[PDB]
Amino acid sequence: GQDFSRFRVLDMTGELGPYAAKMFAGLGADVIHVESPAGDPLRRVGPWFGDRRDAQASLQYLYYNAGKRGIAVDLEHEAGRTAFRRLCDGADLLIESCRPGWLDGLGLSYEVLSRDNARLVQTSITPFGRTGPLAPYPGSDLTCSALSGFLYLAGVDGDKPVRAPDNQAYRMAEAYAAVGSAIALFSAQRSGRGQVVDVACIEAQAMALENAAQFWDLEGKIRRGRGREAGSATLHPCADGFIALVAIMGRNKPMWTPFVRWMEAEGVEEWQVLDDDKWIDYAYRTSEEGYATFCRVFERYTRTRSKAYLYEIGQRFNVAVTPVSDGRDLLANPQLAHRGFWQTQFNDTLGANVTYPGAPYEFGEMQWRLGRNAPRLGEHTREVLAGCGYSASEIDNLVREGAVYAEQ
Amino acid sequence: DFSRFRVLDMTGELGPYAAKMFAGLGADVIHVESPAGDPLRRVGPWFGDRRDAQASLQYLYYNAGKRGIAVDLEHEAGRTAFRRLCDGADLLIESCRPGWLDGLGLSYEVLSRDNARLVQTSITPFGRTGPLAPYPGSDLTCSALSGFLYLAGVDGDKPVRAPDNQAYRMAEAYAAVGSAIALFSAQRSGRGQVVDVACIEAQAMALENAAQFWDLEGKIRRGRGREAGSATLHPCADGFIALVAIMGRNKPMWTPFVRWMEAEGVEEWQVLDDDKWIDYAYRTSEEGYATFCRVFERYTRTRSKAYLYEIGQRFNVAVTPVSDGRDLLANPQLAHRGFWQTQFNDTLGANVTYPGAPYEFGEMQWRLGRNAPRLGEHTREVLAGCGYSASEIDNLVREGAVYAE
Amino acid sequence: SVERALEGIVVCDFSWVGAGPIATSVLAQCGADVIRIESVKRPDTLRRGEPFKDGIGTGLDRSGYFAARNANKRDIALDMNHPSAREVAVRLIAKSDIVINNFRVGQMEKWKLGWDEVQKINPRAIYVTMSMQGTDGPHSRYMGYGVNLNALCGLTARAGFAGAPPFGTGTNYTDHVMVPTHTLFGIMAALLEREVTGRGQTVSLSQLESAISMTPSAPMAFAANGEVLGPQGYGDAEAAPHGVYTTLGYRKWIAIAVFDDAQWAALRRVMGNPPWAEDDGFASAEMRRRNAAELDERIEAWTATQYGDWLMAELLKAGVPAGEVRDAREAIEDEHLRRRGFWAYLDHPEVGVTLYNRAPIVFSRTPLEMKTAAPSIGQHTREVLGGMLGYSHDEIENLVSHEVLV
Amino acid sequence: VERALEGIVVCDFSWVGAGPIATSVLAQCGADVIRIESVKRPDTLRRGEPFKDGIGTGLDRSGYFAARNANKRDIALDMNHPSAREVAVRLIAKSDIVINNFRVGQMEKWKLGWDEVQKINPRAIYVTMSMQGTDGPHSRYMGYGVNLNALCGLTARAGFAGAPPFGTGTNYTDHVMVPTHTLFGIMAALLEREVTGRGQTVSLSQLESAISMTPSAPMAFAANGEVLGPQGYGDAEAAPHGVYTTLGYRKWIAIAVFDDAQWAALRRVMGNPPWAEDDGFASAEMRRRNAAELDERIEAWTATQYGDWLMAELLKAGVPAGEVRDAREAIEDEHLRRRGFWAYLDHPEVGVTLYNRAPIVFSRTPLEMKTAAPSIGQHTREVLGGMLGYSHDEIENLVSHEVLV
Ligand SMILES: *SCCNC(=O)CCNC(=O)[C@H](O)C(C)(C)COP(=O)(O)OP(=O)(O)OC[C@H]1O[C@@H](n2cnc3c(N)ncnc32)[C@H](O)[C@@H]1OP(=O)(O)O
Ligand SMILES: *SCCNC(=O)CCNC(=O)[C@H](O)C(C)(C)COP(=O)(O)OP(=O)(O)OC[C@H]1O[C@@H](n2cnc3c(N)ncnc32)[C@H](O)[C@@H]1OP(=O)(O)O
Repeated sequence: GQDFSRFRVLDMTGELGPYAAKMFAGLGADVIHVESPAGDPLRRVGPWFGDRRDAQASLQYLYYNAGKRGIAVDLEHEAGRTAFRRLCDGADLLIESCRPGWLDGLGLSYEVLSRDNARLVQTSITPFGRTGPLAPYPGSDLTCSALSGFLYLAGVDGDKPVRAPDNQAYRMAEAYAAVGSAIALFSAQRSGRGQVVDVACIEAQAMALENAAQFWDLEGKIRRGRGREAGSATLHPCADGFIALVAIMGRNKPMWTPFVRWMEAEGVEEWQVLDDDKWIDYAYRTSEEGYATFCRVFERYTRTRSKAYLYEIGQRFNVAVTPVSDGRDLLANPQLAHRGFWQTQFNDTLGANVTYPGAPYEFGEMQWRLGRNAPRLGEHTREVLAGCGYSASEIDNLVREGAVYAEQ
Repeated sequence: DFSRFRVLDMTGELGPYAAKMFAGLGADVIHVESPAGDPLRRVGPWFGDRRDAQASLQYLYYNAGKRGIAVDLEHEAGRTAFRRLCDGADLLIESCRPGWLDGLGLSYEVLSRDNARLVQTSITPFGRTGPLAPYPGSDLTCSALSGFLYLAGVDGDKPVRAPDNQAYRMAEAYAAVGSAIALFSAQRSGRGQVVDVACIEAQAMALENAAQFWDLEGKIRRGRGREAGSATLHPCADGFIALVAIMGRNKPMWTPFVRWMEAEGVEEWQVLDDDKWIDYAYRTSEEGYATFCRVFERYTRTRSKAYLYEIGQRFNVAVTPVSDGRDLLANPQLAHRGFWQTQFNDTLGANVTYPGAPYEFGEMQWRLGRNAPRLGEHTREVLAGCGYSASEIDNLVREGAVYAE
Repeated sequence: SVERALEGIVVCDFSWVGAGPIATSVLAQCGADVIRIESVKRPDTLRRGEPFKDGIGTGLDRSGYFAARNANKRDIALDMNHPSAREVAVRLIAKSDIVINNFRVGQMEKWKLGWDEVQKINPRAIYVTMSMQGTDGPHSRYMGYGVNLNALCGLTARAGFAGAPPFGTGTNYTDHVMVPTHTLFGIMAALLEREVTGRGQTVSLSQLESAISMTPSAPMAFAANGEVLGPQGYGDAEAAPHGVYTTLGYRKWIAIAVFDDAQWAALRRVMGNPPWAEDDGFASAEMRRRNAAELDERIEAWTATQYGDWLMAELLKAGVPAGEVRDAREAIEDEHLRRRGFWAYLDHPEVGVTLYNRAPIVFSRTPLEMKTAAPSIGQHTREVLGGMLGYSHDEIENLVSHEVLV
Repeated sequence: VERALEGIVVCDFSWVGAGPIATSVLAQCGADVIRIESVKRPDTLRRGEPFKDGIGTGLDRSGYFAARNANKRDIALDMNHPSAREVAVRLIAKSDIVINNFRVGQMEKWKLGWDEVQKINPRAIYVTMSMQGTDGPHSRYMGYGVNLNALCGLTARAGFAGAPPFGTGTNYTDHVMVPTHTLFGIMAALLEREVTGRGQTVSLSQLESAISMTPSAPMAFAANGEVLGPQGYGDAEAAPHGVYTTLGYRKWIAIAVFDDAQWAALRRVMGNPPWAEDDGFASAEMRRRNAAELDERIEAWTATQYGDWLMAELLKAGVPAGEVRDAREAIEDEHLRRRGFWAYLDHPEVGVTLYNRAPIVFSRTPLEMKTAAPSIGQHTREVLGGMLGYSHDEIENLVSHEVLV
C-alpha cells in the first residue's frame, strides 16, 4: 500500500475545474485549492445545505474541494505573483481554469512558472481552449454544450433540448483534464520535463456525440436523441416513475426473444403483437407504427408496476432494464449500500454530517479517500506560505499589502 | 451450519423471533399457521397503504427465513399430519394457549413418542403452569404484571410502553436460548424435553435492580431520568439526547463533561465545576436536577442531535441521540457495518429493508433468508417431504385439514 | 440423579458489570462451571452500587445490583497485568469451553490473549466478545451505557407519550435481555457447531445491532414509507380500548387491552353494561380507535371506583387481557411467580438470606438450579488453582504471596 | 516526436463502449494497444449504424465501431479455444496493462484473473470494469450507457419539469465518465509502479463513476430530504438562461447571463427595448423570479435574428452565447478544425472517413492519429511472430487449429 502524498497539486479553479484536482486528492496527493480574496465562485451556487446560503453552504463546493487545503492569493498584486511563483517552484502540477491569456498577461506564462521547475505540469481547463477562434470569448455550461453538439442530442424531432445536470460540460473537461494531467505527470517523471495540458469543454463534449459525427460523415444524416427507436434505449412510464430499456440493438439478434419471454410470462395483453420479426430491423423500430404499438403494449403493463419490480423482473428475465433513479432511490440503492459508496463526514464549520458520493474506483494497493472537509477561505494560507519558506513576518506583510488573504 | 436442524414454528404475534434466530443461522424452519392465517399478518406498521395478508412489516421481519404451511389441528387428519412432521423435527416452538395441545391429544409425550430427541418450546404470557396459566395476556398486561411497565415513569405519572411488544420479544429471545440449550443437551443425551418460557418471567429479568431494592432496603423504585446528568434525557434543536455524565461518586467521568461545557462556552458552566455533583443525594434533589437541566439545556436546545453526539463523544462523554427511524437509516456506523438488509419481495413487488445480523461468527454465516411465506405457500412440498402422496394431500386439502396455496 | 443441560462446560469469564455477567449467570444455572476472573484492585463497579443490604454499602459484597447477576459462579482474583497472572489464565483457557470478556477494544490483545492466541491454547474454545456498536467504523470508539443504547437503537424515541418528552424504559434495558440473550444464543450456536466440527470459533456482538433486531418497526416503517413512526404512550395501533387506568389506592393502575368485539362485549359485561358503552361509536374496533380519547376517559371514570386486583380477576375470568401495574414488591410477592419457582432465596456469609431469581426457563428434564449466592473476590482462588489448574500448594502460596492473585 | 506513453504495451480485451475509447486514448499517446477480438464474437458495434454510405455489409464499415478503435492493433484470438490461453499468457507477459470490460467472472473462466496475471507479470496493471461492482445483490445485472444514465440519477434530472425525463439522448456514461476514471486509475497505477516496481489491480464501478460526476441529486436528498427536480434548459442562478429560437429549421441559440453587466450587454445587443429596462429584470433575483416572461420576451426577439450573427455579437459583448449545433456544424466548425480535433484517416474498405483525437492538446507530447480502426485479426501474424516469438511453423499450426484467424 502507498499513495500520492509525494505529489503537490495547485488547484486554481472555480465553478469550472475542481473535479480534476479532487481526483488527485482522492488518492492522497497534497492538493491546495487556490482562491482569490473574493472567494471561489462555486461557493455561491446551489444546491445548498439546508437554508444556509453562506460561503460554506454550497453542496457542490463541499464535494469538489473536499480533500484539499485552501489558500487565497491576489495575482493582480506583484507580491501575490511572487508567492504564486514560489508555490509553483515546489509543485508537480498546476491545474487552473483562468480566462485564456490572463496569466500570460500577468507575466506568469508557463515558461516563467517552470523556469526553476522543469518538471512542472500546467493544465488549463477552459470552455474553448487556450487557443483558437473561440478562445477569447466567454462560455458557460449551457453554451459549451450548445456549441459542442452535445446539447442538441437531448431531444427529438423539433423539440428544444434539455440540459444534463451538474454542469457536464465542466465535468467532462475536468475528468479529461485529470487524465491529461496524470499522463503528463507520468511523462515528466520519466523525461524530467513537464508541459502544458490544454483541455477545452467544447472538445471534451464533442467526445460525447456518441456516433452523431459519423452519421453525418458517412451517411449525410443529422441525428438527435435516442428515445424513439422501439425497445432500444427507450424510457417508459411505470407506477412510481420511469425505467430505461435496451431490449434490442443494431442487427445483433439474442436480445429480443428474452423480452418477449418476459411479456408472455407476465400475461401482458397484446404480447403476441411483439412476437414478430418485424421488430428486428433498425428501420422498423424507428417507424411510426413500430414505435407506437411498442409503447402501447409495453406501457399498458409497465404503468401498473413499480420501478423496482421492473428492474427485478426485467433483469430476472435477462432484459437490460434499469430504473430512472431519483435522489431517494440512490440513497436507498442496496448495491451501493453493499459497496459502502456513500461517505458521511462531520463538518465542523456546518456543525453537521454531510453525505457525499464515494470512490469511483478501487486499487490493489492505493487507498481512495474523501479527505479533509473543503477549506474555508484562506484557511491554510499561513501554513502553506510558511511551508514555502516565508517568515511569520513576511506573511504578515503579504497580508498587510493585500497580496494574500489569511483567515482569522 | 444449522441446515441439519428442522424447526417447526407454530407462533403468531407472540413467538416468532425465536425461530427466526434459528432461521438466521440456516436451520430448516417451517412456520405453521392455521388456515385462518397468522394473526401477526393483521398487525402494523404496514407496507405503504396495503393492509392485506403480506403487508405487515412485522410479519415479514419475524418470519423471513422460514417456509410456510397451514394446518387445522381441530381436524383429526390435521393432527395426524402435525404428528408426522414432529416425528422428523428437532424442535417445535409454539405459543398456543396452555392445555390446548394436550387437550387435542397432542401432548409432548405423544408428539415425541417416536422422536425422543424432540425439544418442545412453549412461549406463553404466563407459562404452561401456575395460577395465571389459564388466562389471557397481551404485551401491555404482561408488562404490567411483571413489574417492567411500572418502571417507565417517575413519581405519580402513568408509565409508557416500550415499542415492538418487548414482553413478547424478551420471551422469544430467552426461548431461543432455552431451545438451543435443550437442543445441545438432546444432541448429547438423545433426549429432548419441554422448554417453558413465560413473558411475565422474561420481563422480570428486566427489572434492573428493582426487586433487590425491595428485598434489601424496602424501597419501591420507578424509572431513571431524574438523577442530574446520570441517564437523563434532554431536549435539543431537533429531538432529544441521552446523557450519562456521572454514576455513583465517579468524578473522573464528570470532569470531561465539565470540560465540554467550558470549551463550548456554556453559560454558567462554572456551576457544574463543583464537587456537590459527585453526591448522588444532590443529583437527585429537586434543586440539583433542576439546576442541571437549566444549565445543560440552554446549550442543548441550540444544537442538533448529530452535533451533540459528535462533540460529546469527542470530549469522552457518554452521549447518544434519541434516534428516530430516519436517524437509524442514516446512521454512518450502521452503514459502515452493512447492517441494513434489503431484499426484493415478489408478493409486494418492491424492495423491503430489514434490520440485519445481531451477531457475527468466525465460521457460521448469518443471513436474512427467504421472504416470509404466503399462507400455505409450502404446504404441498412439506407434506410430500413427510411422505404424503399427492392423492392424500388432495384429500387433506378438500376436507379442510390443511390449506395449500 | 440430577441432570444439567451444560454439565461439564467450563467458562473462563473475564466479563463484568452488565451484559456479560448476566449471560454467564444463565450458563451457571445450567450446570456450567463459570469461573469469574476479578481483580481486587479493579472490582466490578456494581459491587459499590445500591441497593445494599439494609442500605449499608460497606465493603464489596453487600450490593444487590452486583449480587443478582452472579449467583452460582466461582471467583478467582487475578491481577492480569502481572506477568505471572497471564500464565494462570492460559491454564484456565486451556481447560475452558468458553472465553468471554467485555472490556473495551484491545484489552485482551494487551495481554496477548486474543483469538489468535486463544485458538492456539485451545482450538475447542469459543471466544466471545462484545462492543457498543462494532470494533471498526466511524463510531467504533464511542462510549455508552444501556440507557445510551436504548436511545441510539431507536427504542427511547418510541417509548413515551405523543407530544411529550420521550422516557424510554427507565432502565439500562439493552444490557439486560437483548444483549445477553443474543450472546447466549451465539454461544450455544457455536457449541452446537463444535459438536460436529470439533472446533470452537469466535462469537462477536454489536450491542446496538442486537437491540435494533428486537425493535424493527421504527427503521422498517421509515425505510418502507418515509414516515417516522411516533410514540403512542400506553395505547396500541390495533387494540381498543388499550391503556393504563387508575384504580383505588396509592399510584394504582390497571392495564386493560381489548382486541376484538367479543372482548369488548366482555368488558362491557364486567362494567355492568352501562348505556354509554352500548353506543355504536364503540361498537367496532375501528370506531373504538376513532373514539379512543372518550373511551379511555369513560373507562377510567369507572375503574377509579374499583379495586384493581378484584377487577383484574374478573376481567381475566371473562377472557379480557388485564393486569394490575405491579411494583417490585408485588412481583416478589406474586402467587404466580412464586408458584413457578421464579424467585429464589440464597444465604450469604455477609448479608444473610436475600432474593435472587432464576432465568426465565422451566426445563422439564434439566431444570435450572440456584445453589450459591454471588461470590466474594477471590473466594475460589486456591480451590481453582489447586483443584482445576494443577498448581502445587507452594506454587499457589507463591502466586498469592506476591499479590499476583487473591 | 515525443510520446507520453512511449513503450507502454496494452493487452486489450475491452469491447463495445467505455473500454475501447479508454484504450484509444492510450494508443494516441504512443502505447501499443493490442486488441484481442475473435471472429467468434465480433464487437457488436461493427454491426451498428452508421455505416459508410449506409451499406452495412461485413464488419468493417461501421463508424460506431471505427471511431473508438483508431491506432490499435488487432489479433483474432478465440479465447475459448483450449490452446488460446497460452497465447494470451505470452502477451500478458509483455504487457504493462491488461484490461477488460466483460461481465463479472469472465476473465476467471479463462483462468486470467488477477491471481494468475500477477504471477505471469508482476508489473502488469490489471484493469477491470463492472456495471456496478464485483460483489453485491446487483453485481450480475447488465446495462448499457443509457441504463447507467438512469440508474446513476442523471436521467431523472435531465428533462422538462412536469414532463417525462429524457436523459442526454445518448449512452453518455460510457463515453466520458467511465473511460476517464479508468484512464486516471491506470495512470495512478503506472505512477505508483515507477516507485514500487509492482503493478496492481484497478477496478471500476461504472455506476459509481457516473454518480461521482452527478453529485447534486444524492447530496441534495441526503442533506435536505427532498428530491432535486429537473429544470429543463434553465439554471438555478443564471438569468436569463435558456434556449431560444432563431431563424431557420430547428435553429436555437443558447444564452446565459450571470451578472448585471452581462444583462446590460444583452439589452444593448437587443437594441435596449423598453421592456428589458423594467425593475422586474434589474437584478439577478428579479430575472429569476420573472424568468417565464423574460424567456418569452427574449425568444420573441431572437426568432427574428440569424443565430450565428447574434452569437458573434453577444460573445463580442461578453455575454455567454452559443448556437445549438448539430453534428454537421460541429464537424464544419472553424474552431474545432483549427484546434485539430477532427482527423480524417484512410481505410482499405471505406476510404477516408472522420475520426477525432481525445480532447487534450499536449504542448510537448501531442496526441497522434495515425491509423484507422483495424479489421478482426489484421495483426495476428505480425504480433504472434514479432512480439510473442512464435516460429513460422507454430503460427501456421495455431491458424490451422483456428486458435487465431
Ligand atoms: S450492556 C451496555 C454497556 N456498554 C458497553 O458495554 C460498551 C462499552 N462502554 C463503556 O462505557 C465501558 O465498557 C464501561 C462500562 C464504562 C467500562 O469502563 P472501563 O474503562 O473500566 O472498562 P475497559 O474495558 O474500557 O478497561 C478495563 C480497565 O480495567 C482494568 N482491569 C480489568 N480487569 C483487570 C484484572 N483482572 N487485572 C488487572 N486489571 C484489570 C484493565 O487493566 C483496564 O484499566 P485501564 O486503565 O484501561 O488500563
Ligand atoms: S459502456 C456499457 C458497456 N457495458 C459495460 O461496460 C459493463 C461490463 N460488461 C457488460 O455489461 C457486458 O459485457 C455487456 C456488454 C452488457 C453484454 O455482454 P455479454 O453478456 O453478451 O458478454 P459477457 O461479458 O457476459 O461475456 C463475454 C462473452 O463474449 C465471449 N468472448 C469475448 N471475447 C472473446 C474472444 N476473444 N473469443 C471468444 N469469445 C469471446 C465470451 O466467451 C463470452 O461468451 P460466452 O458464450 O458466454 O462464453
